[PDB]
Amino acid sequence: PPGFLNPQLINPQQAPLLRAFAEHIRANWPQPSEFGYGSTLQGSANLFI
Amino acid sequence: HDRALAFVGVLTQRYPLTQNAQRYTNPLVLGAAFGDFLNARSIDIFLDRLFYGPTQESPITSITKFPYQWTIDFNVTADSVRTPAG
Repeated sequence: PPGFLNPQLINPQQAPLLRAFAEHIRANWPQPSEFGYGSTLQGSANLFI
Repeated sequence: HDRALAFVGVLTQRYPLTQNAQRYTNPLVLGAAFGDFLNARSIDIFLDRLFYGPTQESPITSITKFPYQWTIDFNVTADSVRTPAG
């Protein structure tokens, strides 16, 4: 939904809970990260990453 | 005379005059809101949308931003508004 893509499309006075929920999701959903593994003395076997 | 004064009080309890005198009222919303008021029916839903910027949209298109049945006598779709004639 475009409103989910951009929460500003939801009027606060008309749909307060939904607007807050979207902003909550967009603000608190965790950020992915990465880390190494294995040993450089061996092949990697990774395809994309 | 009683209802007129009471309706003024509601309109001024929200939207203090000194911050809103320049704004333009939507005639459609105003008519519906006033009509419900003296029909002894709550009008809170309308007060949120009493104004509109005439340089940016029409009194119709300003309403079609909220395409759903506002109340039993005021139904607005994505392109149209239905209401009994006064």
